[PDB]
Amino acid sequence: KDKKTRKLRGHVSHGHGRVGKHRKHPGGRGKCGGMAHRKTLFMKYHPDHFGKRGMNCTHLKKNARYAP
Amino acid sequence: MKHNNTLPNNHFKKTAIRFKTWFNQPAKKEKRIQLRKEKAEKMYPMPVEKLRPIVR
Amino acid sequence: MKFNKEKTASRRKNRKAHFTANSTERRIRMSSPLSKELREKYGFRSFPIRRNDKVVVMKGRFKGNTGTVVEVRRKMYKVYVDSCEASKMNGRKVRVGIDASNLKIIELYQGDGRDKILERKMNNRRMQMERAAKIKME
Amino acid sequence: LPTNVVSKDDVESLFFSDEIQAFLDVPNLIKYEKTSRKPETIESLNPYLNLM
Amino acid sequence: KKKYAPEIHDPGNTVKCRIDNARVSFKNTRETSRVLVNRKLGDALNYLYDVIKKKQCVPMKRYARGVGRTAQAKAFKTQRGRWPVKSAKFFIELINNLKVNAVNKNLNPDEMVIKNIIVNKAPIIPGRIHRAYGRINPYNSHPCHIQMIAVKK
Amino acid sequence: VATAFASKKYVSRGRKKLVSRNIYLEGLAALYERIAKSSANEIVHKIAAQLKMSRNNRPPMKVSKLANISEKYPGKVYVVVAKVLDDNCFLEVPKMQIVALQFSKSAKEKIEKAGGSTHTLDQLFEVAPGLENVELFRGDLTARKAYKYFGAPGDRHSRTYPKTTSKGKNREKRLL
RNA sequence: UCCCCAGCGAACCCACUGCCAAGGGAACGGGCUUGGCGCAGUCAGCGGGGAAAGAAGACCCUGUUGAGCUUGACUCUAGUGU
RNA sequence: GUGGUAGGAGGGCGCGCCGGCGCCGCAGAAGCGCAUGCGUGCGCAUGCGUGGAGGCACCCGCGGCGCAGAUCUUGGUGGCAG
RNA sequence: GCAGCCCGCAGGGGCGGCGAAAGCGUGAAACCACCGGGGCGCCCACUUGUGGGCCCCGUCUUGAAACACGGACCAAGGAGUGCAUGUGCGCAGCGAGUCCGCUCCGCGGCGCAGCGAAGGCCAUCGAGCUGCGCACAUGCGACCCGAUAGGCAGUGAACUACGCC
RNA sequence: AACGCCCCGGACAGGGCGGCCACAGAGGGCGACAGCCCCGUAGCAGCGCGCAGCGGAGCGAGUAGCGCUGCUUGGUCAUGCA
RNA sequence: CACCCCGGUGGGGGAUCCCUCGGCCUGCGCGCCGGGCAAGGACGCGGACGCACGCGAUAGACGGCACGAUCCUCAGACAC
Ligand SMILES: [Mg+2]
Ligand SMILES: [Mg+2]
Ligand SMILES: [Mg+2]
Ligand SMILES: [Mg+2]
Ligand SMILES: [Mg+2]
Ligand SMILES: [Mg+2]
Ligand SMILES: [Mg+2]
Ligand SMILES: [Mg+2]
Ligand SMILES: [Mg+2]
Ligand SMILES: [Mg+2]
Ligand SMILES: [Mg+2]
Ligand SMILES: [Mg+2]
Ligand SMILES: [Mg+2]
Ligand SMILES: [Mg+2]
Ligand SMILES: [Mg+2]
Ligand SMILES: [Mg+2]
Ligand SMILES: [Mg+2]
Ligand SMILES: [Mg+2]
Ligand SMILES: [Mg+2]
Ligand SMILES: [Mg+2]
Ligand SMILES: [Mg+2]
Ligand SMILES: [Mg+2]
Ligand SMILES: [Mg+2]
Ligand SMILES: [Mg+2]
Ligand SMILES: [Mg+2]
Ligand SMILES: [Mg+2]
Ligand SMILES: [Mg+2]
Ligand SMILES: [Mg+2]
Ligand SMILES: [Mg+2]
Ligand SMILES: [Mg+2]
Ligand SMILES: [Mg+2]
Ligand SMILES: [Mg+2]
Ligand SMILES: [Mg+2]
Ligand SMILES: [Mg+2]
Ligand SMILES: [Mg+2]
Ligand SMILES: [Mg+2]
Ligand SMILES: [Mg+2]
Ligand SMILES: [Mg+2]
Repeated sequence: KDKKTRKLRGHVSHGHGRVGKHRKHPGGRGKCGGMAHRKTLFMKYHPDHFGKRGMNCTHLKKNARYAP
Repeated sequence: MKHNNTLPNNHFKKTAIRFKTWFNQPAKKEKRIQLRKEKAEKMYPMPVEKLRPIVR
Repeated sequence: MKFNKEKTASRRKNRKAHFTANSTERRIRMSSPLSKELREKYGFRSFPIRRNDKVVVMKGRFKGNTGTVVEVRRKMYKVYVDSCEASKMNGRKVRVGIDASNLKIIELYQGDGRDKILERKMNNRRMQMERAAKIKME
Repeated sequence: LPTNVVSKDDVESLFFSDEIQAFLDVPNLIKYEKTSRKPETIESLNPYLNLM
Repeated sequence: KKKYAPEIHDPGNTVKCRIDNARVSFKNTRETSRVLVNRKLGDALNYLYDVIKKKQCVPMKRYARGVGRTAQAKAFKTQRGRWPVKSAKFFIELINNLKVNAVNKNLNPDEMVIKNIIVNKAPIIPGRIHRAYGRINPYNSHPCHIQMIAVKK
Repeated sequence: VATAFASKKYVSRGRKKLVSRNIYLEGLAALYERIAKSSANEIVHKIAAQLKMSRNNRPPMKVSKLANISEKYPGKVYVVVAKVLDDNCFLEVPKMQIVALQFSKSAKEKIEKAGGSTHTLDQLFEVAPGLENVELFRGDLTARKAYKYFGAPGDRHSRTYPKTTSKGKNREKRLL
């Protein structure tokens, strides 16, 4: 099938609403605001994103630890 | 960002990122075959490879 | 097909080579076929047309006329044959420019060393036919 | 070489094989009259209103 | 040859004349055209001589906003009239050209009546005027293409 | 909207039409649609609906899963409307007659080396003439890698895995 | 000067524009509703109206947009001194 | 069974070019103008005129693929205004 | 592809001339001249001039005919794309495997099983891999156009400021 | 290498008929669309001349490293650099 | 009468379509400046020569070699 743009020719506000809009970056760029305004996105879908777990191994070697 | 997805690790923030396209890839292959043939013709009896050991 | 990668089949480069041909190449591009009576003697298919060449017109308005070549003009690629003319308003008769591909040479001029140039193409054609005869023999 | 999901050719013709044809229940082929909604025709289908 | 605007029904009995890119005011020469149609060929001369002598005027009807009134425009049931001497002079040379074309065709120029006049806009000849505050505005002439056709009665 | 039966069950239509333009698969789907329109048998109605299903809605069967089935329903014709795959955990399988869409080449060899026979879904009414001793099976629909990540991993008692591309130690784990 | 003429000859501006009264309406209509009128569409005056034209309000507020500037702001820093 | 903004979905119309496949054209192609017809509609087909060398249909594939607006851009032209 | 004849000081005009034609291809629209026809701007109805219905579109807005903003007209141009990585769905090949395209030849990746920070534990167990397509998320100029700013590197005292000769 | 006749037309490269060449039917020109009119296209061609002698365990400092500092790096009680 | 609308003819303008010795992209090849005066510039150089392009007081083809009959606006040049 074709892309969605080929059906949105003719309609103002291509698919993004008149009152809303397609603005540049509302909410911020990337995954910022994970503790402020996208906290609901991180409490729901990535609750283990923030913080530290466990003992760091500086340069884990894959071939030495290979044991399938 | 909006939905449930893996967190994005896309590293195109630097405007200095280059791209190495591979349009020379079929052409380099025919150049590479031609040089190997010309090496074999330069050393006609001698093998084109060295004798190399078997190592673990 | 053309299997030589180093020559163009490009239309743009072939058209630019035709209109910006130099004068040595423009002489070759203004070749004209010989008669069958000339081709039994010389052997080659065509030869570059020259002044004082006898010519029969093969296409166009003057088709079937015979006359001598009185003017060749390499820029605009036009051969002007005697007795292929049109008058101006003031009665002045102008020779009409015919392309060399529309002319067939009846009698080749041989004066200004042209008999050497005809024999050089004739002998190289004869020599190259001998090599291709030996190669197909072997 | 690729394996097809069917063995025979023209598998819709398998419908007329007697192995399938014996298996079938009898379909309803009764062609009904087109219904009418106008009150004179549907009184005329059951003309027993005037009997009382 | 260049075609004329109106239809010629009897080319034996009609004459035509032309001037292209005539350096006249188009709006002035449109208005004097509309008062020259359906006139006898010699009567159109005597009218245009009176325009130059300012005895009769040219009624300005379409291109007329701001034109001052005159008593001579009462003849044409208007008030706005003018005396476009240059367009009157261009038409005199054309009507004189109609008379010589009539005698070249052996028709009586006293019998010809001007049937059609088409005054077309010519391309604009550009010019500049210097203005206040360092601005440059166009100062263009608006020439005209004129066609006349006269038929005998 | 669904069809009822004498056994008070419903078999829904599924897709109105299959999206696959496999001409032979839609020949199979149109065939069983024609049988199901003139039959009260629910197995034909379930096969007709499952033939139009997507690849994700037709999860595959191993021969080890059909082997454990064959102890539960011995001597029957096992019908799967999926691809039957092989288990290299199991060197040989019981003898069983399996009617499926596709068989992998390894699965087809173990069934035949057991003495059993593989058949396609158009051969069903020759293998079982009155459609007798036919046992129709589905694979596990939720045994798919996408079902680990459905839902939200940060809900109250959710066992949803977090969406991550990493397999390292610094990947997101489930907080249970 | 204007005004009238010969010749020359722009720009601003321009959704579209018969004119009123009241009403309704985004609460001050040229268009709607209901009434009152006027219409040969020309010349000159004129500044009531077009909430006239100028100019993405300079006032005010908002912006997680600034800049100039100040200091008891925060973090630094040339300089002086040890 | 039939309203519909924001919005989502489906099926088509249209454009440049592609791989094919049916064809057409100096006895006049595209384009254009005016007509007639078809079409719910996007649009399509024909006639006549012009034009003077290419083009059409369908199936496929690629996409810088459809405009009334952006104080849009560029060009042209009006009214204003003799 | 001309200047013959008549007219004009001339530019030129008219009868002509060359050529298949065009006469520096085609020649749309805005717009204009003249001529011809007709007078709702649109929709409906019919016996065509009457009646009935219609405020200016776009837009933001709770609400626009608005005394809200943009729009004189017309042509042409003109705005969700590309890549990367995901996810979901559909399709496709094979399937405990799968992936040609780095290369002259992947035991490289993912999957066949997970848990824990780790020591350690290890199943009662599970279809995937790859491609194609769309939607969507993110990074990128990121639908198009738009700041005031900030920086880096340069150029100017012909205006003007001051000082010197 | 290999093309003639007829029709239409201002002109044949068009149409019709009949051939021909092809290791050449890529492309361009020629008064319309040319394998055979032209330019082209496919196709076809190699070799020679040189190389000699006399030490071989020589070894690396304002460095490495450490301390401090500044920069840098994925480099983490320091990766690099100063 | 003006005004408006529709058509015809003529204007007006340059859209459309067709064309394209141009661009763009990719691949390959080359990869060679300079006191032996470079890059760049200035000024000059044609019978009639402004621009462009060419050129350097040997100044709009000087020599060698190859080519072989035209160049052209006029005048002329040309198998020496
Ligand atoms: Mg919007
Ligand atoms: Mg949307
Ligand atoms: Mg809001
Ligand atoms: Mg906070
Ligand atoms: Mg006045
Ligand atoms: Mg000034
Ligand atoms: Mg005046
Ligand atoms: Mg009022
Ligand atoms: Mg009223
Ligand atoms: Mg007034
Ligand atoms: Mg006022
Ligand atoms: Mg503002
Ligand atoms: Mg805020
Ligand atoms: Mg609806
Ligand atoms: Mg909508
Ligand atoms: Mg087309
Ligand atoms: Mg079409
Ligand atoms: Mg676009
Ligand atoms: Mg537009
Ligand atoms: Mg719009
Ligand atoms: Mg104007
Ligand atoms: Mg033209
Ligand atoms: Mg709203
Ligand atoms: Mg409001
Ligand atoms: Mg509105
Ligand atoms: Mg108001
Ligand atoms: Mg405005
Ligand atoms: Mg457009
Ligand atoms: Mg995006
Ligand atoms: Mg900007
Ligand atoms: Mg800053
Ligand atoms: Mg600076
Ligand atoms: Mg040191
Ligand atoms: Mg009109
Ligand atoms: Mg242009
Ligand atoms: Mg390049
Ligand atoms: Mg020098
Ligand atoms: Mg010389």
